[PDB]
This record gives sequence, structure tokens and C-alpha cells, in this order.
Amino acid sequence: LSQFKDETNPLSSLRHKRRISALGPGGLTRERAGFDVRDVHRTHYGRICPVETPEGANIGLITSLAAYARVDELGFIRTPYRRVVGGVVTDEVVYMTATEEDRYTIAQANTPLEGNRIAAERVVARRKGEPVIVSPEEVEFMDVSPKQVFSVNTNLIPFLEHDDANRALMGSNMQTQAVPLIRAQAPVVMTGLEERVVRDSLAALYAEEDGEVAKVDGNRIVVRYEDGRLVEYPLRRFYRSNQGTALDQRPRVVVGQRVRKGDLLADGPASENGFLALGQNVLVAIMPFDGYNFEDAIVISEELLKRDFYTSIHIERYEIEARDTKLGPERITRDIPHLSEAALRDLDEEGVVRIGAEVKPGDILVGRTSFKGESEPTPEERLLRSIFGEKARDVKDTSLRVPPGEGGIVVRTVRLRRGDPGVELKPGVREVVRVYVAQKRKLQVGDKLANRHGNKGVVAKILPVEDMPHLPDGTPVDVILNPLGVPSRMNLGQILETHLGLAGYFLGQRYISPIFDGAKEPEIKELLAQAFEVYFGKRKGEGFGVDKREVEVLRRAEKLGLVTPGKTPEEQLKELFLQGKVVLYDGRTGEPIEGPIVVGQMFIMKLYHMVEDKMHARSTGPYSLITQQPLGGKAQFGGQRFGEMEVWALEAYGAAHTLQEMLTLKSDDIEGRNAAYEAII
Amino acid sequence: RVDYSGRSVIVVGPQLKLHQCGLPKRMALELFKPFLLKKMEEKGIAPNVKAARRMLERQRDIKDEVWDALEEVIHGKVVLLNRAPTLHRLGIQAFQPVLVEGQSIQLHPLVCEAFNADFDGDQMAVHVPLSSFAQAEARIQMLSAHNLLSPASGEPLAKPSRDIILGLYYITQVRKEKKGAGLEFATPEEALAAHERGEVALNAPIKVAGRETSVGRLKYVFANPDEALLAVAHGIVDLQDVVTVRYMGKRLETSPGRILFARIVAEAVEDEKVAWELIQLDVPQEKNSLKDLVYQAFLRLGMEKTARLLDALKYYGFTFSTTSGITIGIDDAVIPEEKKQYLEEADRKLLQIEQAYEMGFLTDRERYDQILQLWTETTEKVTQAVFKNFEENYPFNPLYVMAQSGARGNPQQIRQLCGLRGLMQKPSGETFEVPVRSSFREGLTVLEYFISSHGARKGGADTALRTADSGYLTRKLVDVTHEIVVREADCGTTNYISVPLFQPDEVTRSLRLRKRADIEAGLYGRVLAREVEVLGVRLEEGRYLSMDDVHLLIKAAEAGEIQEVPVRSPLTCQTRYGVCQKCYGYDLSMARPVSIGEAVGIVAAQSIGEPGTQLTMRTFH
Amino acid sequence: GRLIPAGTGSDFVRFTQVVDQKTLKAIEEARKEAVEA
Amino acid sequence: MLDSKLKAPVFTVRTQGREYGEFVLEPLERGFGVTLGNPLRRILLSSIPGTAVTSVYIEDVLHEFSTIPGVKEDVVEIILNLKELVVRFLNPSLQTVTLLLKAEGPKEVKARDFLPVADVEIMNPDLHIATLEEGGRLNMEVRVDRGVGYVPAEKHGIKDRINAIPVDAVFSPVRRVAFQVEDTRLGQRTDLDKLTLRIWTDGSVTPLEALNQAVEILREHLTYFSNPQAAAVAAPEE
Amino acid sequence: MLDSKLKAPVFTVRTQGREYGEFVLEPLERGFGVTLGNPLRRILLSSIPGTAVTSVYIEDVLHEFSTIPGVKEDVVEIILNLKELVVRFLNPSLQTVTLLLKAEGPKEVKARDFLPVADVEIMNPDLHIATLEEGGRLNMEVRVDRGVGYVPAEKHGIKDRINAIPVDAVFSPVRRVAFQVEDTRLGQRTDLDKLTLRIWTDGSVTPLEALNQAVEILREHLTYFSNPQAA
Amino acid sequence: AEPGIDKLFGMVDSKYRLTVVVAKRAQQLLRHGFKNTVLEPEERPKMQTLEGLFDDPNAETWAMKELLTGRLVFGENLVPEDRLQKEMERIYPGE
Ligand SMILES: Nc1nc2c(ncn2[C@@H]2O[C@H](COP(=O)(O)OP(=O)(O)O)[C@@H](OP(=O)(O)OP(=O)(O)O)[C@H]2O)c(=O)[nH]1
Ligand SMILES: [Mg+2]
Ligand SMILES: [Mg+2]
Ligand SMILES: [Mg+2]
Ligand SMILES: [Zn+2]
Repeated sequence: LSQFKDETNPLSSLRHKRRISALGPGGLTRERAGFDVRDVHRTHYGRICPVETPEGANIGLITSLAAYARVDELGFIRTPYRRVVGGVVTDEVVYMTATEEDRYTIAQANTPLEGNRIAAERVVARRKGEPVIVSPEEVEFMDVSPKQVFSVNTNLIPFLEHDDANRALMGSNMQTQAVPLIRAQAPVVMTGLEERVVRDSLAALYAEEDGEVAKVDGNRIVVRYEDGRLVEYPLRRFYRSNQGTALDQRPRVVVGQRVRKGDLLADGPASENGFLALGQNVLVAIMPFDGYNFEDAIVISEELLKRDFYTSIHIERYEIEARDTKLGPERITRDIPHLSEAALRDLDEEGVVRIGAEVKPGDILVGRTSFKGESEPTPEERLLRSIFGEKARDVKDTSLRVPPGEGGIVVRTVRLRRGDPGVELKPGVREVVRVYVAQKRKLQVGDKLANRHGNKGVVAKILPVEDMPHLPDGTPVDVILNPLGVPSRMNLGQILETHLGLAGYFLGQRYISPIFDGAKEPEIKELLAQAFEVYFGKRKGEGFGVDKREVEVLRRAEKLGLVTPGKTPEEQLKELFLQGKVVLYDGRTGEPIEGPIVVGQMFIMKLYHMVEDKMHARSTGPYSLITQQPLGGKAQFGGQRFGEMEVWALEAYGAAHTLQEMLTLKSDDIEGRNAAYEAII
Repeated sequence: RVDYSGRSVIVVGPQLKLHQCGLPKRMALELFKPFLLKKMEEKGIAPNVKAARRMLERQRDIKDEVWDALEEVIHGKVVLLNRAPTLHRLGIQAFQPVLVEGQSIQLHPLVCEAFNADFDGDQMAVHVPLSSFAQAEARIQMLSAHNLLSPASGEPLAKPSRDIILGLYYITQVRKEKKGAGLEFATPEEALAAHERGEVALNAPIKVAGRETSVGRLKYVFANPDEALLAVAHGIVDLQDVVTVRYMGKRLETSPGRILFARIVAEAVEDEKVAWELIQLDVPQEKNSLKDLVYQAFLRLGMEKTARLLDALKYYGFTFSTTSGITIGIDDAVIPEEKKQYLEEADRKLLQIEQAYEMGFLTDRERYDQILQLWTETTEKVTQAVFKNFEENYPFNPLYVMAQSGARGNPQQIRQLCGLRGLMQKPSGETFEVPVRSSFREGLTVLEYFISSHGARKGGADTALRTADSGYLTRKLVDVTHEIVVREADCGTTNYISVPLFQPDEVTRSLRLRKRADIEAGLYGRVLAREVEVLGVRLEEGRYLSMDDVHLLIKAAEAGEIQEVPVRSPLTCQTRYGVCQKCYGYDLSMARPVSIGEAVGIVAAQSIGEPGTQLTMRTFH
Repeated sequence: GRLIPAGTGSDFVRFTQVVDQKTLKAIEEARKEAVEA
Repeated sequence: MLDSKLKAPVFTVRTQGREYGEFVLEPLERGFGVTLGNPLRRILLSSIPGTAVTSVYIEDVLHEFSTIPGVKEDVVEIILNLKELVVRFLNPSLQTVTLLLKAEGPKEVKARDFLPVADVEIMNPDLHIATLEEGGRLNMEVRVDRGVGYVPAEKHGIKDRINAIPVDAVFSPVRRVAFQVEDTRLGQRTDLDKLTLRIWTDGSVTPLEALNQAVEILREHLTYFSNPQAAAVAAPEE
Repeated sequence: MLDSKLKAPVFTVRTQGREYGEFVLEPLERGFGVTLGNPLRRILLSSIPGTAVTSVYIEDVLHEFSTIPGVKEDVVEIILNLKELVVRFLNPSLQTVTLLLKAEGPKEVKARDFLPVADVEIMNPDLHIATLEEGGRLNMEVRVDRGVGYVPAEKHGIKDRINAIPVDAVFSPVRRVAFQVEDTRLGQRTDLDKLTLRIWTDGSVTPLEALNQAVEILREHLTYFSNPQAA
Repeated sequence: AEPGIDKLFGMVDSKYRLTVVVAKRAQQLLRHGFKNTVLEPEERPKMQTLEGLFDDPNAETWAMKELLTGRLVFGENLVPEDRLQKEMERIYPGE
């Protein structure tokens, strides 16, 4: 029941404290009780998120507590209801249990009201689970918020109502894998819980009373509060999380700036002025692009990288031991015995590598020499080392090296000998060196990308901007999202997001839609109406009419039955823009895309890297003592499990030799693997 | 665990050809290391191997002269690739490295459908076959451009899929134009006149005293094929408009894109004769119409010339799809006017039912069971109108197309979007008597949303209940089929079985022809036990049932000349501990008879447990 | 760990041999070495 | 070093007859493959010196939908036998010309039955327009022209005779053009392009010429960025 | 009266500051709007060369992930500013320059604070680099290099001193490129392109210069069409 | 695909023989240098590297090219055991 703290980002760190498992001391998995238990129950309303849970095996077993949910003095989960009497709704709000709840006819949160008063004929209400259209007189309690039905990770997805639950589960889930961008943006369309999460998470640093700011630097802030207190707040700086992702503050206040209590002093690692800042807002065209987005694959405007948009700073921690041995103590010496000295440069530091150095794979973090071989020199090497000058030192190159596939640049080393300051030593271990390697990780073919409505795909091609589809004002698009990843999904919120975006873009605004309240289809077209001015209602004041290609499109558009035949080539477009689609020009030819394409702003997060799903490759290396099957080192990655299922794969194929060599030559054939190697060499 | 292996994330590789993959050179140089060290010794890159290996144990010490030696090793060779879960033969497929930069493996998008991998970060593992025999095996019998058809069906399994269809459909498809109606007068230019003052559309349906024609067919008469596209070039017309063109002496009434396609195929097969007599130049192309095109081009033209066709078709689908410019803005969710009118009625009949229960005439379950049936018929009525709409008013609506073209999404999916999600079951099983009335375009109720999460749960606790282990069936089927190999050619036994062509399901014993597919299933590529003489043709004892023949005998059974077929099975085989090649029949992945030595039983097992993850878990009706 | 009893490991094919038009003269290498005197 | 300027691109051309050509150009700076592809292509499809029939005089027809007595091809069929017919000149002066054809009986008609009037040298030797069988007779005065592109009849005015009809103008003597850009490598540079262009022409102009002169029409066009005049920009308004 | 060929048209400018210029061309025949107006846009967006910070050395900092006492900005953010700084090399043959910036005590450090060098014009001397507080001190050096395209940190050593930071270098001085293609009439013929290349830039290069250059490139490219060779 | 994959299928009665033939053939073809090659100077496989066409090191790819000319012959029985393990060494240097 205890585990590593999820802290990929602040939100993930908060979801984890709000977790519920049935496993541990209570019956677990081997007995399953599937379909029961794992099923979302009629009593979960506002007690558990019906749409948050792990995918696959552990479904419905692990689960997350609904936003407004509360645990009473006994331990029973309570959701709040406001009592209503005689169709006159009171604010007097009660936290009923599961059982208390079954004693009443509570009504849904969106009953049309008239101040205190219900203005509805038929009122749509739960009666101990069963929904029934009823009369006001019969009501007794009412739902506080549409929100109270869902966890917090769920409550952060605008247009949830338009999003199918499956694909919105994925959203709730992937926000856990948001990894602080160094240009962390809060989203363009928000739900409301953005500020309130960042505070309750302790993502940002707030002011605990009214006062004037004394000092501000990257390091710390001193503030003088109205009572006379001058308290220093360190700005916890470039700190390492469990998962690597850098937690640390960044101040948003200047010197002698008078300030109110609870005002923002330092942003989170993922807060953009107290606002939960998990990803980045981007101009997305949705449409197929030459297969480059073939099955959930996604394409990327080079321009995203120059803006350091999806860059991310990652601290990686290495250790090295200095153990006592039966063959004599091993050392952490700068003097590794080999053939180079020009390849010891950044090292020098009496073992350790100098704080500041670049490291690629193979480079040495901490040099180490260990006694190995059992005293004597090899029957062959005894003849050998003599010729060179047989000191043949009984020490080996067990130096801590840069694991293959990138390291980065050093930020901090820690050299702990004997633990005499008050650090608990390890038995039979002399000393330990730590190193920390940081790296800014930009976006790259392979990097994965997600949105809160459950869109997840991998960056399959980073085109140059010379190629990207562009708007008439030359503004090219940032990301190209194939649309086939959408009917089947049934996550329309991603479109209700791309539209509103297209507005706020030109409207120079951002919005707050709330979970089941929020923007409706009329207001958005109406927002697009004002946005059509900014965009086009000033295209002619610069002296430019309409393009010879907009003529070409509008034809094909009105035939599609998109725009009115008869209306003016100008206001045909305005219609077409209120639909969300504009007119893109294929950045290559300069010709237009037949038919309109819906561009617009959408908010996207760079999903986080696990080292299991790091890029791996073995040619050959270590081998388990006992079974003598291939094994992992640190510089060496073991082989792939070749399970029964894959074995059949080739049998089926009549791949005779191939199978056998997977079953001998490349696993357990002690003799032949050596025999093989040589032959190949 | 295996000693020449590796793994990475997969990014799609459109530019790739059918028999190759994008591989990190970074990866290869581990994998191929020892092979590389030699070439380094063969070249001046190293004095010796220890120095050559030394040259590499630090990334930055690796001289770039080296990479020109990796490409050199690789040339000729192939890697393998497999993907969890390996649920059949094709979870492993051989290709030729194309060394690419970066940390991921680009992968052709046709083998996608086989491997069952998409790109929300599915990873693949790569192995190297070592022995000059293994690579031999790998290239001749695992290369992704020789395994075109499927071991389970016979049907091709590398087909136009997504974007590839969406592309092809849209440029073959011809258009319908409404503002023109049905008009009947003198042709001369009197026809063109109405179009000059625009009262008639252009590809409007029109019939003057003469024939049935567009406008359309008249105004634009093309001499040769390339004179047509030369017009669309100058944007005087599209490949969607209907038009008259002359070819090989014929005078045809199609579109230009029909030809464009009828050409795309022509060229990539190097055989204009056998090319044009395979194209259905009479309908838009889609999932099936190509799936067939392929199959034909696979018996008619070699497996090798079939590989080209697939990339050519893949290349165009893409290109064309891009510029074709579909998308999906909220406005493409085109709700029909009928949804009210129906929910009006349904709402008012629910009155009647409630009055008849309030009265005493129906019992509880009698009431319950009534209401639900209503909605069943209703949820259909909506789903129906939604489509007539998309056929009569928006026959090019993105959703509508992807739907129809087999590029994406089914009836029930489009419904939940436009129509109405409908009946939701409870968690205990019993259906809610109240359905989700909204759609996804309308946005569900805070409580319509809850309702629909119980079966939303179940629809997960049924696949995850087979994710942890449903290699379960195949385990079992392999445990009892592995030994069966095709040992003898002819295992020489008079006896057989007779596949029926008629079903007794109008019941009881009310006869009827079994769906085509059903037959194809039991007859395709079997070997004839006794000379069948049907439809003025003797299909001679010991024939190999060509698919053309599975179609002929059906024609013959529709014709009324035959009801059973004497076919030779494994069910009555007499190979000592195995199955003879004639008692099996075709290969199925190739359209030949099965070659001896084939792991037929293993194929059997897989093929039957491949699709186990898509059999509805427990009884839900 | 034995070779599989199928495919290229089926007693049917396995023993297939290959030789070239010139080493086809290995039949006449043993062809003209018999009768003496 | 990292590195420097660009390698001079080997413009490979393998020729095959007088209608088809393959033009390989490599290596190109990433993206230039297309940057050359398009503008060259459309120019090859809208500019090259063309000659087209635009109005056809008919002997025995007042309305162009009959089948002329004693001839088993339509009015509509015969006009399309003209659209496949290549004409070339040797004179700079010619801006429009009219030709004549005469025949009836059990012989065999070609393209040579047009009179070699002026410098007009009619290219295609053996062509087929129609076949006669009996006492039905015909004699025409078909109008030819010089221009560029593709022109519909319903998009041009001024007709030949009252015994003639407006037709569609097949000027551009280039029939079909293909080009696929493809990633090519230069030892240490996988990013680079490689342009392959494929041109089909009616045999009037050599594809290589059509190319040469296309590339020139561009070169020539790019000079019109010369004689600049200044103007005020726009208004702040806010 | 040769009835097959055309007459030369009206190239015209309309410059604003140093970073905007429209470029019209009536009349151009049907099509040629895109035909011509496009390729340039690529060339223009892609291949016009500029200048951009390539290496930073700050007095006591050892690498990007470090914070300087009395300085709000951290080095990662200080740099992110310099990414914006735009410079002019007045003498074509100048290939690089290292700007110097000392600063102690309370003040907002702008791009003006950079120690002047001859023939090198800081184009946005007001760009905010860093704000330092009481007791704060930031002494720095900053490398600049004429270049093309986009060369990112990882793809160069640069190593002036051995505590330098090599920064991602966005070279093109061309910040955006539209091109309208509307219609104009010449009496008779009423379908003619009005090409209007609109190039905003950065300050280091003139919309006009940038345009002159791109055109010259395409030309210098059209060069490799002559001189055959069969394979 | 691979060269004349269909035609090379026809040469054998079964899929696998051609795999056994090819590999075994290649074995000898890249045992004795490429000295045994029943495939002429001008019809040998080649690469493009360093700007220089040099013969393809891919034994497996040669044997296929070879058999495609019919110059080889194959069967279940052609010669005895170690009785071939000397013939090809003498006609084509076994060093
Ligand atoms: N043969 C086979 N099919 C599989 C396999 N896994 C999934 N499918 C099929 O692919 C289609 C959609 O798969 P998903 O990937 O789950 O769809 P999604 O994109 O909406 O998540 C389904 O039918 P569909 O929508 O009718 O397919 P389609 O018409 O979209 O091709 C499903 O039956 C498999 O291992 N083998
Ligand atoms: Mg590493
Ligand atoms: Mg899928
Ligand atoms: Mg997946
Ligand atoms: Zn049998």
C-alpha cells in the first residue's frame, strides 16, 4: 500500500494522495471478483470518478476520489447536497452518506432556476439511483456541481460532455504524464480548477500575509509582512523528483512590489501564474498529411523547436560504490589504467568528473579500479605484459561510465566517504559517489503527444516551415492532426476546443468553460463572428481583397453544401469560418487545399519518458551465472524475451534454423555462441 | 532471451517501400557490431578488431568513416521485427534496414494491419537472423512482400487501409448535382443554354428526348486520356465531375479520376491489357473494391508485381487525401431533422404505455419489455435517417465518407455522434428503461454521462480480462496440433466429405443458399474428391478449387444444378501422424497448392485464436 | 533445442544438394579410374 | 568543416524518342527539390508555344450533331480526330492560318490531304480522321491558331463562318508531366533532395526544349522584379 | 503584331520600417501568381542568411542550469532572451563578434548595455536581458555568428572558453512571408494575377534585400539545368 | 520484392527446397571465395559506395542470382558424403 511518489508533474503528485485501492490486506486479483467490484456502482455518484482508473489488468481495482468527496469521522464517503424546500432552493448544504442519500429525491445540477426559485415543469431527478422526470414539490435536495461527479484529473477536460468516457479516461490519465515544459503554458480553454489545483498541490509559492517585497533573485525572496516579519523564502531550485522531472520555483514579483495575502510570489514548475501549466497551446490544422500521420502518428512544424516549445529539463542520478573485497579494497582513483589521457580531461577531480562537463555515452562519470582475476596473471598475459613492462597492476577498469544512449551535462556531484557527518554507511562499502546529469530535451521524432480528450500519438515527422500549411496572412500551422483518429474515438471536445481556439487566437483571449455548464454551439460561432473581424475585417484595410485561390475553393465549398450559393465571395468565407474551417494553402506548391480545413488553437502536452520504453539494443554482453541465459549490465542491455508466442510465430513460418538459433546460438548454447562470434568476426 | 536483439518506439514510414524499415543506425551498430568489426578490418578503419572495437566503446571516439561500413555490411541482409502480442504468423516480418537517424524505427504502413500496431507509441522489437541459412529463410519466407495474403482467410492482409482509401475513394467518386431537376426538351445547344444561364447544374440528372446524360457528358468530350487531366489541370473541370472520354476505341461516360485511377493501376503493373480488365471503372473504390483489385493482381500478375501495386496505391491515397482536404469540424456532425419528430412520437407512445400500465392492462415486466422494444426500433429509426440524410444532402461529408469507404467508423459510431447513443445497460445487466437521448454533438447530461459508464466499464473488464491471458486458446490449440506437418504429397485414400451449399434456416427445415462467405470458407482451395460436372464444365476429379470455381459452383447451385460438393479434407486424412498435401489444399497466403513441410497445424491454431480477443466475452443479448 | 521437424527442417527437403555445371565433372573425376592393364 | 558551400548538381538526362524525357537533378538543398518541381511543371503545362484548332468549317452540316451521309464517324467523333493532330511551322509571322481537306469514295483518308499552305509543315504523317464509302461528299476549311494553354469553346468568341462552330483549344504541346522528389544522401547529409522530372509532349517540341524554354520562361520572368516604385503603406485606424 | 507573346510588367515596392515590405507585380498572366510567388516564399523562409547568438560566457556560471545571486533570471531564461537579440553586420566580410556586458547593482540590463563594437548595430537595444538587484552583479560575454537555417546547441561545440554555453541558433532573418494573388484586368483579358509578396523580417535584413536574394538564389539554382549527361 | 521470387519458386517442388538450395549454394559460394560462381563477370551483383561499383558481399543474394540462370542442378542425391568434401577444394582453392 506504500509506494514511490508519482511526481511527473504537480497534478500527478496530487492524484496519488487521492488514490483508493482494494488490494494489499483485502482480497486481491487471484480471486478477482470481476464484473462485480470492478463495475462502477450506482452509489459512486460523487464518491468516485466513474471515469478514472488504470488501463488493462488493474481496471476498476485502483480508483480516484471524486472532486467534492469527503471522508467522515467514521470513514464513509460523503458528497454534498444542498437542501431544497417547496421548490425554493436553499444554500444550506448537507454532506449525506451513501445510505442517507437513498432516503431522498435529489435533483440534477442543471435545473433551470429563477433566483431561489425553480422555473421548471418537469424536473430531472435521481430517486435512489433511478432517474425520473418529476414535479418541483417532490424535490428535497439538489446537486451542487456537475463537477461533484468526477475526480480532479477528469474535471480538467473542457467539453467533457461531448467526449466519450473511454477516450476521456485516457485524458484524465495522461495528464499524470505531463512533464513540466520550460515554457509551461496553462491551456487556452480552461475548466476552472486550474488555479485551485496549483494552490492545493503546493505547486507555486504564495504570500501568507499582506506586505512589501524586499528581495528577488533566482535564489530566494525576502518579504516584509504588515506585522513586521521579514521572512526569507528560498526558491527551491533545480531539484530532482522521483521521476527526474525538475521541481523548482521561479519568481513572478519585482522589488518593493506591494502585495496582498495569497498573491503569487513564485510560479510552480508547471504553473503559469498560479494556473496549472501542463503543456502548450498550439495552432493545429486537423487533416491528413501524406501518410506522415498514418495511425495516430502526428507531424511537427520545425518552428516548434526553435521556440523551445516542447523542450524539457531532466535530472538523472547515478551512483558508484567503493566496496571492500576479499581480493583487496577497490578505489575511486582518477588514475584508471588503460591507453588514454586526452580522454581524462573533464575528469581530473581526483576520481570524479568536474561539475559543468558535457557527457556523451562512454565517457566516464566516476573512475574506479578493482582487484580482479585471483592474484596471478593469465598464462597468456604473463607472457604478454612482460614485453611492455609487466607492472600488470592487479586493478581493473570498473569505472562508472555513461550508459549508452545519451547522458547530458553535469550539474552536481556528491562525494561521501565513511559517512562520518551523520550519513548511514553501507556494510562493506568504503565510500559512494553520486553524480547528477541534466539535459534539456527538445521535441523529436518519437516524442509522444497528448490532449485532454484522449489523443495520443508520436511525432512521426518534423517538417521544415517551408512545407507547412499556412493561413492567408502567412501564419503557418504548428501541428497536423489526421482526422481519422476521431470518428471512431468519438471525442468531439477536441473539436469544440479547436474552434474556440481559432476565436481566442484572434480575439486575443482565453476562456473558462466549466465541466457540464460551459460554452455552447451558438456563443462559439458568435465568438468566431467577432474573431472574423480581427482576422479578415482588417485584411482589406491593408489593401488586399480576396485571393484567386479562395475563388477556386469557395466553388467546391458551396457544392459540398458548406456555404450559401448566392451570398458574396466575402461573406461566403465568414459562414465558412463560423464552422471552424478556414482556407489553407499547401505550403509546398502554394496552391490551396480543395475544401476548407478547420484550423484553430488546441492545447497539447509532451508525454513523459520511461526508461523501460527507452531505445534498446544488444549485440552481445553478460550472461546469468546459473541458467547461462543473457543478462543486463548497466552499459549493457540484455536481450529480448523470446516468449512461447514468438516461438510459434516462426514454427508457422517454417523458419527452421532461425528458430533453433534463437533457442541456442543466441541464448543457452555455451559452446556455440563463442563458436558463432568468431566465425562472424 | 536473445543475443542479437533490440527494441524501440515505432514512428510510421510512408516514404518506405513494402519490404524495408526505418532503423536507427545507432541501433544497427550494436546489433551488427561483429559483422561491422570485420568490414572495419577489411577497410583501413582499424588495424585489428580489438582496436576496431576500441574505436567504438566511447560514442564520440567513433570516426564517421565507420557508418559507410555499416551500410556496407547491411546491404543485402534483413532484420526481423515482432510485436507483442504475437497472436499469429505475421507478428514477425522481415524487411531490409534503411539506416535512419534518431531513436525510433520507421515502419511501412501496410504491414500495420497485420502487426496490429498504431502509433500512440506501440514499440516493436528487432532481431537479427545470423546464419547464412537464417537470412535465407528470412528473405524467401518471412519478407513482408511475399506474405501478402492471409493464412486464416485466403484474403489479402496488406490492403489499402486508412488515409490510403480516403484518398482513393475521393478521386474515383463522381458527383450528383441537384439544381437542374428532371427536364425533357430538344438537345441542340438548347440544352447548353440552360447551363449558360445556370438553371441546370452540370452533373445534374437530365434526360432530353434521346438518352440519359449529364451536361456534362456533352459540353466536354475528350479525345485521349491525358487531354482530360490536362483540363482539370487548368482547373476547367475536376476528377469528380462526370464527362465523356475516348479510349482504345470506346466512348465512355465516367470522370477523369476514374481514369487517373484506371491509370495508376495500369502503370504500376506494366501490363495495360491485364490492367484495365481488373478495375471496377463503374463504382468508387473502397475497402473491398481494392481488396479485390489486389487479390486479382496476385493470381493474374505475380506476387512480385503485386508488391509494386500496393505502394503505388499507397502513394496516391496519401497525396490525394491531403490536397482532397477533408477534416472534421463540429458542423460535419450533421444531425437530421427527424430526431425530434421521432423522439416526439417515441415520447408520446411512452405516454400510451404508461397509461396502459397506470390502468392495469400490462404487468411490470410487460410494461418494461414494451418500452425497451420501442427504443430498439427507435434507436434504429434514428440511425437510418441519419444516413439517408448523408446520402441525400451531404454525400461528401467527412464522417459519411470515412464511414462508407471503409476508412473509419461504423453506423453505431456515427450514430452516437449525430443520432442518439440510446439504450444503456445497468451494471447488474438489466437495461435502463431510460436511454441517453442526446448525442455527442449535443453533449450528454451530467447524469446521461453517469448512466453510460457501467457498460463503459464492462467494455473494459472484458478485454483486459483477455489481455492478461487469451494466448490461452492458442496455447491449448497448439498443445494438440503442433506435431501435424504436411509430410506426404498424396496420402492416397478414396474417401472424403461433402460440403453443403444449402442451409435449413428459415426453419424448421426451410432451405436456402448459405451466404457466399460461408461457402468460400469450406470450399476455397480444397481438392476435388470426385469429378464434378456442373454448368457445362467438368471440374475434374483431383482438381484444385480455384476461387473462380467456388464462384462457379455457387452460380451452379443458384442455377439449381448442385447441392453438395465432394471435397477432400484433413478430417478424413490418412497420413501416418500428419496431413497429406492434397488432403489440405491451397497454401492460402499464396494462391498455390500447399507445399510439403508446412507447419499446417500451428497455422491452424494461431488462425483460430488470432481473433479470440474480439469474440464478445460473455452472453449479452 | 534440436532442429525443428518442419519447414527447412523437414526430412523431405533437408537433404537436397546443390552443385555447379563444372563440379558436375566430379562424376568424371571418378569416371576414369578403374580398369587396369 | 561543418561544412561549407554546395556541390554542383549533376543534371542527368536520359532521352527516349521525341515525346518523353527523364531529368534527374541531384544533390539539392533540403526542400529545393519541390521549390523547382512546381514552378517548372505548371510552366510546362500553360506556356510552351502552342498551335490549336478553334473553329471547324463543315461542308454538309447546318447543325453539328448529325452523322454525315456515307461516313461512319459522327460530327463529334471527327472533331476529336483533329484534336489529335500535330502542326508545326517555320515562319515567325504566322498568328493564324486556315487549311483545306477534300475527298469522297472507296479510297483511304489521312492528314496529308490538307494542303501545305504557307510555311505550315504538318507533322504527323499517317493519321486517321474519317473513312467514306459511297456518293456522300465532304470538303472543309478548318481554322488553326497560335496561343498557349487549354481553352473551352464556351470561353472564346468570334467564329470562322456561319458554316463553322467554336471548338476547344489544345495549345500546350506538352501532354503530361510527372515528378517525384525523394530523399538523397551526400555521405553525411541524409536531408538533401533529388529531383526527377518526367515530361510528355505531342512531338511538336522536344521535351528537353520544352524544359529548357520552361526554365528560361522563369529565368526570364524573374527579371520583372526590376524597376521599383514606392508607395505609402496603410492606416493605423486605432 | 506578334499574337503569341507578352510585355514586361510593373514591379513595385511599399516598405515600412526595416522589417516590412510588400511587393506587387501587375499584371501577371493566369497562374503565375502562385507559380512565381510561391517558390520564393520557400527560398525566402528557408535560405536567406542572418546572424544569431551562438555562445554565452557568464563570469561565474559553469553551465545553463545555474542561478546567479541577486539576479531574478536564471541562466536558462537569461539566454532565452538573447535568443531574441538581433544584430546587424554592416561589413559583409565580418563573420562573428563577441559582445561584452558588465553590470553591477540595481538596474534592468538591456541590449543597449552591450559594449559597442564598430560596424555592429544592435537592432533592438531595449530588449530585456535580465533584471539584477542590490548586490547583484552579472558580467558576461556573448558570441554572434553570421549563419543560415537553424543550428541547435547540440550540433556545435563552439567552446570559446571552457565554461561557454553553446546556444540554439535561429539564423534566417525572415520572420514571416505571405503572398496574396488577386485579379486585375487589362481591358480585354480579364483574368490576370496580382502577385504581392509580403515579407516581414527582423531588422538585420531588408524585406527588399531578402527578396533580391531569394530571387537571385532561384536563378543561381536555375543555373544547373544546362549541361546534360546521360546515365 | 526480391529478384524473380516467383520464378525461383517454380524451380522447386516445394517452398523449402529453394531455401535449402539457396543457403547451401550460398555456403559454398562464400566458402571458396566466390571462385565457384557459375555467373559471368558482367552478370555479377554490385554496390555503389565510395563512388565505386564493387561486388555484393551478400552470398545469399548471389546464389539466388545464380540459380535464376539454371546453371546449377539440385536433387536429394547427387554425390556421396565426405566424397564432395574434397572435390570443390581442388577445382577451387580451399585455403
Ligand atoms: N483482424 C484484426 N482486427 C482488429 C484487431 N484489433 C482490432 N481490430 C479491429 O480494428 C478496428 C478498430 O480497432 P481500434 O484500433 O480499437 O479502433 P480505434 O482506432 O477506434 O481505437 C475494429 O473493427 P473495425 O472498426 O471494423 O475495423 P476497420 O473497419 O476500422 O478496419 C477491430 O475489430 C486484430 O488483432 N486483428
Ligand atoms: Mg544513457
Ligand atoms: Mg487502432
Ligand atoms: Mg497503442
Ligand atoms: Zn489425407
